[PDB]
Amino acid sequence: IDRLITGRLQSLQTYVTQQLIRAAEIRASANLAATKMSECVLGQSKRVDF
Amino acid sequence: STECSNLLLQYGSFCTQLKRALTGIAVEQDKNTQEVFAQVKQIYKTPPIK
Repeated sequence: IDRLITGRLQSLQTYVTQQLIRAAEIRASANLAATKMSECVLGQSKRVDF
Repeated sequence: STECSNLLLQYGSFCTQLKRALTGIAVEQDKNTQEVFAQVKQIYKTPPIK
């Protein structure tokens, strides 16, 4: 039971670590989308390729 | 070693997701280089007059 507990605990910790890294990436993309909503939609942008 | 492979089979799918993570990083590096440098559609050239 201790061997099974250690294995399943390691699997759950690995899943939480990948979820945290993907959450950081999704938060960066959401910050970019919020900036594009503020500048593209609510105004007119002079930035090239933005 | 065959015996080590046989007992490594009992640990599940850790190396599949390690390989998936490293493959994602490898694709991401080429994506980074392509988004930085390949921004122009055509290959312009300088005239021979300088």
